Order: sequence, then C-alpha cells, then structure tokens
Amino acid sequence: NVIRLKEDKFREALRLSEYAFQYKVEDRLQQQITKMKESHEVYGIMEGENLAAKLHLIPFHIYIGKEKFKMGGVAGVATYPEYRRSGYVKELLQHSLQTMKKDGYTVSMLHPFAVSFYRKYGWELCANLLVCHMTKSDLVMKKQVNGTVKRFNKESHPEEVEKLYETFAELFSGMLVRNEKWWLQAVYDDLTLAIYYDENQTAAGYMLYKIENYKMTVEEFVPLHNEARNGLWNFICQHDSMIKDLEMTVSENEPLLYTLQEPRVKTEIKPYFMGRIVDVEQFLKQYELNWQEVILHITDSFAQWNNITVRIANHEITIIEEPIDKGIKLDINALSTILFGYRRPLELNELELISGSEEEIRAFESVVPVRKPFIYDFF
Amino acid sequence: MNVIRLKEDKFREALRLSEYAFQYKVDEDRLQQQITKMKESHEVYGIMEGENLAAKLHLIPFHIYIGKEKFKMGGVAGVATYPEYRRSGYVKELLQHSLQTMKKDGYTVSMLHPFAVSFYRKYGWELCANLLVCHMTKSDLVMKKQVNGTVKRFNKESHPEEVEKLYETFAELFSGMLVRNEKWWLQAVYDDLTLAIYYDENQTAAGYMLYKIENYKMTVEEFVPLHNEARNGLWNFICQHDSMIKDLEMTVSENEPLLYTLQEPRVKTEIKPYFMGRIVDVEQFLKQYELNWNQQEVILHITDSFAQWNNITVRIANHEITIIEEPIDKGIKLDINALSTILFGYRRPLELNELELISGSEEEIRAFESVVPVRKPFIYDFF
Amino acid sequence: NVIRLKEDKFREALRLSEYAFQYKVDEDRLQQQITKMKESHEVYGIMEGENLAAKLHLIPFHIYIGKEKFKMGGVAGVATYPEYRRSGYVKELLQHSLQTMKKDGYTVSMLHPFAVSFYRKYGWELCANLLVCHMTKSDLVMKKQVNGTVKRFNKESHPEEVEKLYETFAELFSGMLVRNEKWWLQAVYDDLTLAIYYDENQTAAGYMLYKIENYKMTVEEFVPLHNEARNGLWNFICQHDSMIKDLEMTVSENEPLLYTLQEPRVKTEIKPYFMGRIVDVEQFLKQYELNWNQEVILHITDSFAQWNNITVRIANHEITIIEEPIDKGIKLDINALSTILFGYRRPLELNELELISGSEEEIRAFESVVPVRKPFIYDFF
Ligand code: NA
Ligand code: NA
Ligand code: NA
Repeated sequence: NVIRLKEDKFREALRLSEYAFQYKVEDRLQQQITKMKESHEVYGIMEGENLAAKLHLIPFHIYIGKEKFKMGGVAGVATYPEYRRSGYVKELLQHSLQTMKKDGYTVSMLHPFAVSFYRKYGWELCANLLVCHMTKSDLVMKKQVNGTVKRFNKESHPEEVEKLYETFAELFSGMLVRNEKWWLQAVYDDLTLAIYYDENQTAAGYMLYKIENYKMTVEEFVPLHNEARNGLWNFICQHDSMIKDLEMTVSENEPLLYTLQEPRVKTEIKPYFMGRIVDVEQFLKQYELNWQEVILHITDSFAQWNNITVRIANHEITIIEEPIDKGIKLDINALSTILFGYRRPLELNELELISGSEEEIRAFESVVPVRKPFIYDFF
Repeated sequence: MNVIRLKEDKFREALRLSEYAFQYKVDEDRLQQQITKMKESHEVYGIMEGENLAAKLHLIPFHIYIGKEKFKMGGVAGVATYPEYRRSGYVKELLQHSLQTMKKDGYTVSMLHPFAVSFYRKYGWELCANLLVCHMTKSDLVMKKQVNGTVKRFNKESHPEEVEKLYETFAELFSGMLVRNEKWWLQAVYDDLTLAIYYDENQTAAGYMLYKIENYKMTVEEFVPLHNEARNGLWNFICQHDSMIKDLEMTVSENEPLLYTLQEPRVKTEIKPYFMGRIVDVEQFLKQYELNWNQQEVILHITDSFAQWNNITVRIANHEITIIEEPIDKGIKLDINALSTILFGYRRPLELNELELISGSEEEIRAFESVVPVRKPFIYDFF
Repeated sequence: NVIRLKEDKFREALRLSEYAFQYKVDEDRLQQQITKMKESHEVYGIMEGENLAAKLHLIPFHIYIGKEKFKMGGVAGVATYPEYRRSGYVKELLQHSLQTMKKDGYTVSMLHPFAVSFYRKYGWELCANLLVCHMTKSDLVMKKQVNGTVKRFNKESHPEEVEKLYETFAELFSGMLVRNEKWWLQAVYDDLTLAIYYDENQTAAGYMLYKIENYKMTVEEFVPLHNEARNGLWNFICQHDSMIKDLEMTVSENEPLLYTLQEPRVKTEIKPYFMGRIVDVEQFLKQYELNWNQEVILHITDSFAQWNNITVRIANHEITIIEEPIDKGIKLDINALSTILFGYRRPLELNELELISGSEEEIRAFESVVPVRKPFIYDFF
C-alpha cells in the first residue's frame, strides 16, 4: 500500500498540496521540489494511476532541556476528497509511526489542521504561543541600557544568533534544533533580525520582526537576561514614531507585559502544536526526571509497542512484563502531554484522563520536571 | 489633615461624583438602594474644597480566602475626583489615609480594581489576579458523555443556600477570593444573571454556574464545578442550548481545564490582568499565613515607601516567622509590591528575580521560591 | 402526562416563552398575552415535579385553499427548558397535538419552525415562501398617473373594505389565514399603517401595510387586485421619495412588480417561511377539490400519526380507501403528500428527487390532478 514517493511523483504531490491548502506556488516550485529531495521523506498511497494521499516525515531534533531528542516531524498530510471514504491518511500515519520507531525517532510533532483528528491517533496538544498586542501609548522606555543593538538580514546571518537561540531553547521542551541551513531557508522568511549586545560586545538577546502599514509584528523575542530584555524593548520604543500597533509572539514564561505602565493589554493564549511519544521505552531511556516509586500502565491504540507497564524508581526505568493492578493507568496522549510539561498529572487527574491513588498521583506529579514546553517554529 | 468620614447627608452628593466619574446614570429606584448599601457596608471618605465634595474613596470591610484561611481585607473602591480638582492630588491624600485606617482597624491585606495600574503601583499595590475570557461558537457545543445527574435553575428570589457552600469550597482552592454572605450574593452577585446548579444522582449539589442569554449569546460569568462530573454536567447543560446560541463567552480562572477537553481546543482565549492587591501589615499578615516547609533560611528586607510599619526584616526558618531588629546586609531585598504579588501567588520569586525587582543569591531565591505556596490567585467578584 | 394548562399557569408558561425565545415582556403588556391565551389559545404542557417543563400552543384557525375554507390547527410557541431536553417532552406534546386536532376536526396544521429538520421528522413539511426585496431612492421612479386615490388608516380607523380585499387575494392561493376583524386588530396591525387604493369609482382595489423609520420604509403586505392598484400603490410609495433611502417589500413569489422597474436587478431573495402538515388525510381529502381535465392510487406512510398509514383510491371523480393490499401505485410519506397538496413542490419534482416512487403513468396522472394553485401565507404566529 504505502510507498515512498520518488522524485518523478513530486510535482503530483505538490498538486495535491496546492489543492488541499488552497494556494498556487512556478519558479518557487523548484524550491519545494528541492526541499523535498534534500530534507523530507514523502509518503503516498496510489489509487489506480493517481496519487490519492500524502504524508511528509521531516527528520528533526528537539531540545528537552539540554537533551537532544530525535524527532520526526509530520507535515503536509493530505488527501483528495474523492478518496476520503477510503481513509488513506490513517494508513499513512500508522506507517510513519513504524518508520519512526525503526529509524530511532522517539518523539513526533506536527501542526494540526484539526486537533481531534490527530488526537484520535495518539498525538496530543503540547505547546502554546502567546500573542499580545500593544499600541503607541504602551511604548514607554525603561532605564537606558549600556549595550548596543545591531540589525541583520538573511544575507548578513551572524553565526552567534545560533548560540543565543540554543541557550534560550534549552530552558524548554520541544524547541527545534536549528542548523544554519534551517535559519536561512525557514526562519527569516520576510523578517529582520536584531541582536542586543552587552557592555563588552557579547550577544545577549535577539528579535525577529517586520514593519508594514504602521504595524510592527515581532515573531521571535528572545532575551537571555533582563538587560537584554530592556535593551530590546528600548530599541522597539525607538520605533514609536513609525508604529501604531505592535504584535508580539512569546512564551507564557515571558514576563515583559508585567513591566508596562498599563499591563492590562490584549493577550491571547493559542494552543499551537501537537506532540507524540513514538517509542516509550526508548524515550524514557533518555528522559531525566526529578528524585514512593511510580508505576505507569500505558495504553496506546495506534502503536502496539507502547502498550507497556513502566517502573520509575531508584533513578531507573524498567518494564514490568506481567504487571499487577496497582499504579497509574494512562493514555499515550496523556503521557505525551505530561512529559512535554503541557499538562500536569494533577490536571489530567481532575479531568479523569489518568487514574491512580491520591498518593500515586502526588508521586508522579513530583517526578515530571517542571520545565514548560515551547516551539518557535513551523512545518 | 484634610480627610473626613462622610456622613449620611453627603452620600447623595458622593453619588453624583460616582455617576460623573464612571459615566453612568443610576435609576431613581436604585438611588436609595445605593444609599443603604453605603450606610451599611461602606466607609466613605472624602476631601472638601470649600462647599463641595472634591474627591472620595470607599473603604469596604471584606474578608478573603487564602487557602482555607480567612484574612481581613480592605476593599478600596469608588476612588474618584472631579476634573477641576484633579490638579490638587486629593486622591493621593485619601489613599494614604485609607492605609492608616486599615492598619488601625486590623486589616492585613487590601484589594482594588484600578482605573490605572501605574497609579496604585506607586503606593504599594501590585497586580494579583487575572481573568481568562474565552469565546466559542455553536460548533464548539458538542456533548460530553452523559452524566447521571440534573441541573436546576434559580434567580435572586429563589436563592438556594447550597450555592454558598459550593462557592466556598471552590474559593478555598485559591488566593484572594472574596468571602460571600447571603447579603452579598443577593445584592452584588446575581445582578441580571441566572443561577444553575448541577446535582448528582443523589440530588446533592456538585457545581454551579451564573449566566445570561441575550441576542443569541450566552455570557457565562461564573463557572464552578467541584469535580469532573459536575463539569460535564454543566457543560452538557450549556450544550442543550445549542438551538439558542451562536456565541458563548465564559469567564474562568487560568486553572480551568474545560478548554483542553473541547473538540477543537484552539478557541479565542485571553488572559487579562484584573485586580490589584496589597499587604497592609506584614507582621500580622505572616502570622496567619501558612508556608511550605519541606530547605535553608530565608531573610526578607521589606521596603514600603508609603506604610512605614512594613519597613522590616523577616526571618523564615524552622516553622517560625520571626522578625529581626539588627540591621544585616544578608538576604533578599524586595518592596511591598513585590511581596504582595508573591504572597498572592501571582508572580513567583523566580520571575521577579529575572525581572530584577527583587535581589539575592541564586540559592537564597531558590529557597524563597520553595517556601511560598504553589496556590494560584483568583477573584470572581467586582467592587 | 400532557395536561391542558389552566389560567393559573399562564404566567409560568410565559417565563418559558421568555427563556426559550430570549425576550422580556413588559409590565402592562404581560396581561395582553394572558388574555390572548385565555381567549383563543389551547395551551398544553408537561410537568416535571412541580415545574412546567415543556409547552405547546394550539391556535384554532381556518385557512383558504382556494375558495374553500379548511379548519386549521396552528402550532405555536413550542418550547422546553433545556434541562429537560433529554426527556423528549416536545415529541410527547406534538403527538398529543395531533390526536386533539384529529378529534376536534382539524384537517391541516401550520407552524413557523425554529428549525425545519426538527418538524420534518414528525411529518410537517415546508409549504410557503416569502419574497423579500430591497430598493433604494433611485428606484422610486413614478409610473404613469392613475385616476384613483389612496387613503391611510390605522388600528382605530380599521376599514371594513380591507377585509374583502384581503379575502379576494387570499382565495387565489393555498395556506392564507382566514382573518376576522379581531385578528386584524390584534395581530395584523401592530405598529403598521394601512394604505388603500380606490379606483375611478371609489371602489377599493388594493392595500398595503407599511412603516417608515430611520429612512427605511418596510412594506409588510402589498396587495393590489389589479394593475391600476399596483401602479396607484406604487406611485404612493414614490411620493415618499424625499423621506426614504431604503425600501423593503415582502410579496408573493408571483408578484410581478419588480419586472416593471427601471432596473429590475435589485436585491431579491426567496425565503422558505412556513410549514404545513395534513393531520387527517381521509377527512382533508373530503374537502379538497382536484383537477379532472388515468388511475391515481396513493400508498401513504406517516410514522408519527398512525391513522394516516392508508392507501387512497382517487379516480372516477371520487374518493375511497383501499383496505386490500396491492403494491401497484405511488408510495409517498406525509411530508410529501403535505407539500404536494399545498402546491409547494410538484409531484414531478418530488419524483426527480426520489422522494416519491411510481411509474411515469401514475406520476404524470398525479401531476395532472393536483391543482396548480401556488401556496402563500402573509401571517405569522
Ligand atoms: Na517563528
Ligand atoms: Na462575577
Ligand atoms: Na405579515
């Protein structure tokens, strides 16, 4: 059934992409082709002579703290409506899971067209974006800062912005590992980069932004300390004559709004991305917790191999082959969201999506690290 | 030297100032109702410019829940001045006065809704609670599995005494929730809204909600389930209005998990800073305040520029909260704003360190963060 | 289960009307609802415990199907409080309303649906459209002048002659309400103004009901008996040209007025409006005149009104009921019979739509006998 698409069928694949996501790309068409050859694994199902459905699996890595996890990005999932009754996407999604397990992808992330559809197959919401809007009046400067701000574009890409990013990302779970090639091909789009440097010319924070029709849209705001935060804010304030509206995309852990003269500004939390644990035993081999014991009875209706019972005790992870009626029963969706830090054991317990004794939940709540998830990227 | 406690004959004049300052006209019937309110449950302070009331402030005696513990709370409300008088900063005088009164009377904490955050920040208040407002459409109203209980409806004239305990058990989960007697429910909460209680299999109350429906839109102003069954219970009740509504709007705490359970959880969801709180007397406040003992000593050097009795150094060690007389350079330096918002649970010692509004060693602050309870602030009332 | 509500519960019923339909009735105007319900409504309900859970009003009516007046049961104000929706009490009430209508001799039933799909399940079908069109100032172009005159009237000046005008119009259609003087005053007038066109001889020829507010004339009924009246009424609308920026008119699908404009391409929508149901087929057919200008046998299904699961013999200018089984003939349900007999959807259409089965012979014959009268209702309840 499921075949790995070769170079010939790529135009056909993109014709389905163009149809499902209602856009028309002609010269930029060869970029897509290339991106696919160079960094995607494109999977399809044929009906007769025609490509009926596709899925892309992009090899990635993510940060869960300092630890890098091989992560399989699911993207461009699509089917022509006439073949929807066949349910080809299900077959493809199952196949990608098997491929991932086989290649050593412990974890998967995707951007849902609908959440309920991927929820069905084990993916779960795992990260938000905070979008906040301010106006001209909000642009009050903080105390003068000693360092300097400098501006760059795709062409002037400074290698040092990559370190800044890494330092930031390691504070979270689910941030994408950005190589130079990623930065240039995916991050800049139509944006302008600005880096704040401290008193002795050390890079300390960065932002990605654009200005059009009197609106500054700030896509990434990354300060490593308050000085950097202050330095960058002041830089923004220096645009006050040009801008009527400011829009910023940040993490929930970003405390900038609090410092404003009038902190009651428009601020929306949008669930953004979904994640999934692919190979549990292999995932927990890498995952560091916080240190009576914890037994997890994990269920997974789409990936057979995650139907396991796990023992988290004494700085160790072990698989209980023939378990007993004791410990926490949970879903792969629940496990995935919990281990990303998106929902807490207690929360999903209140919601009745995981089960256990009062004591047992308290123990679980205690081992999962408190680190919050975030992803600044798109695919 | 300027502030007087307004007597009954001036209450009417105060309301002409209220109406001017908050751009509304009281209905003639309500006027006497607003006077009674003020006579009974408000202490109204003003400053005169000759013959006329120039500025005013209401101190409302309240109590709040911080966990299971009830703190005497000074509700600051109706702070107003006429524009022709605004140059003289009468409001600053009134507010400084209310603080002196609150200390005299044994209030430990104070809360207000600000016309401007910046203004009250200067005199010691900080933000302490947010509201989360969310908007759904008809297509979001998908039933959850059926529960074996039932929902009943109520109005002001049918006020059921179980709602009071439903509220209380919810409030006790948070910091800053208002303590509500019958009078308060009847006079301040129902407004134009409808009450609906969920009852379990045994006809036992398990959760409530307050809402109204106008022009195809349900505004749910309070949603309070005690457990998941009552959450589904009330949710399915909302859903049973599917034919009636295009739009739905709920005001909840950032702790309400309902959103996560929706078919398409990416709905419009906005966190607005709502309310401000201030510790009035630290020493008295901390005597009532349960901390989280589980790993080194924590000293706090507290600065309060407008209440000098809070300019103290605090020792948090053993199980005691002691006070240190000797001037010592060791420990955390923070101000009363910082301390208030921390103890409300609104911002963490860690967050305020990163922002450099408090200061100490990594270790000192790690242990500060450790002792302050994980409880979340919330307030559902308005005054 | 179902009780006929007494005077004493009418206040409680209105609280359910205020809830389900989202409105607050006035202090004084509350009593006029109570009165109306006493006087001309049969208000039915089910109780859960001590509380009213669900309600249905049956309003005794009569309608025009051509010149023939049929007794009509108007279903109005159907509602349930949401915490009882699981109990399906509205179903119980609709079933009960059907039995009553049967026993009392109502042959047909009409209602305005909050949701069509709901009433279809129980046998009601769409049976009438409204046509709404909007014009602007530049559309109010005078026609040639006519010899007749127009007079304005209100609730208190109610002229008897409008009643005959309405009747003459009503008789051309199927589904129009029979309007007594009382209905006119208490339901038709509202806040509207009656204008009447009189001809050369000072004989009433047509009427309109309209209101003008914030530069919009809304015409809710436009009823010219002949073209002189059409023109006369239209000229009267045009004299308001310095007063209006927008003109809204509700008319029957068959009102040709728009064809006559300078620019007939104005905003114009057909809206499905009302629903009807044949309550008792056997008794309805005894009054229903057909077209005999060849054998027509109908197997009728009605999953909600049991007494309607019959096969009708219609032929030899006659009406009989075949107790004997035979598969030959037209199979249709009550929604299909109902919509066909009002003249809303032809047999030919419903065949193409696979909603009725049979041979070409029988269908073309069926299409032949059902008269070509178009349905319409200018009223609301
Ligand atoms: Na981005
Ligand atoms: Na409220
Ligand atoms: Na009408």
